[PDB]
Amino acid sequence: STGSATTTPIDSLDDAYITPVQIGTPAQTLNLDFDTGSSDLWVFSSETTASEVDGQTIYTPSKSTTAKLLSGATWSISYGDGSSSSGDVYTDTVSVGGLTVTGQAVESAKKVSSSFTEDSTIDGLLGLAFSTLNTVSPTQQKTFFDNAKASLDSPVFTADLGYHAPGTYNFGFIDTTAYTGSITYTAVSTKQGFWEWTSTGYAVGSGTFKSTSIDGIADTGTTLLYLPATVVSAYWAQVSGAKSSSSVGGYVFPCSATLPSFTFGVGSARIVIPGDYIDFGPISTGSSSCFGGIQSSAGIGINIFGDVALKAAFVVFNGATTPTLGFASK
Ligand SMILES: CN(C)c1cccc(C(=O)NN)c1
Repeated sequence: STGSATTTPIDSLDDAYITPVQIGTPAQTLNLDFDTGSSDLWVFSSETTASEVDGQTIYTPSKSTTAKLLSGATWSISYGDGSSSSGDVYTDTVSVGGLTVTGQAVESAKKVSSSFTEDSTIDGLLGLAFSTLNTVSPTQQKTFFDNAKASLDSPVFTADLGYHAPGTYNFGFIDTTAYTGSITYTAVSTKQGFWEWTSTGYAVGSGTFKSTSIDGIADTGTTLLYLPATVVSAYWAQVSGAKSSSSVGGYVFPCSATLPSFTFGVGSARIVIPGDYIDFGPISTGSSSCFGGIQSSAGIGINIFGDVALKAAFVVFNGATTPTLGFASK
């Protein structure tokens, strides 16, 4: 089997992407944030505290003839941005882009933190990291990908995120029309439960490539590119007036600037992030100070190849017995 679903930016800045997902019988379609940096499929639901729901579409398990309470199971998760959610668990039928999994754990939120409530466009998350990170207790549950894998034509999914435009998540096949040149594959460590890999270095604008190992994670659920302070300083030093602002919470730059590109290495290959991808707009409405899309990972403990980086590439998440990651230009 295979599946193919379009993923759409939630706003003009590409802060996140939503992908429609069918849950239950008859189908209830919710727009989920596909997150390669976590491993829980959770949804706003009929069980979510009413004051914490503001415009989201909810899953109502009592209206699904295939929903079954997973007795005794609870979940609770907190993300890198400080947000969180928790609740209980059903199994139900879940389909993405024509690919169907029966008996998928659908984690029903009883509580969500304010940032979830405040974002009406995201109805929940669909985790695509390794199932070892799944938070369901006392019996850990498998991701949608993990459940689907054996049925897939090839044990892979791909992320093709758009810049200010829709893109695609495919399951079970590599669309050879969706990228240019060849796909360069690189080793993955699953030790921390992430799609963790080592970039071979970077360049700023038309500058020379610096060969240096940068360990980080491919994380579709993180907006920005978070890299070591040395690398980030080298980037922003090429932008007149750019500075790190502790009050704002990162590098800012004059909105009048034209940003340089940023290149990262994948083996001997190179992925170029155009300068415009690194512009996250005014820090507050009407400001002439703009927020940068490349930020330091120093306060995080891990480097994160988030959407800013990933949307410059066609990315293969290879879930074969020894997982790997592939990157192509597009
Ligand atoms: C340390 N934490 C929780 C962490 C680290 C790195 C990534 C994430 C995540 O949720 N990504 N979508 C979370």
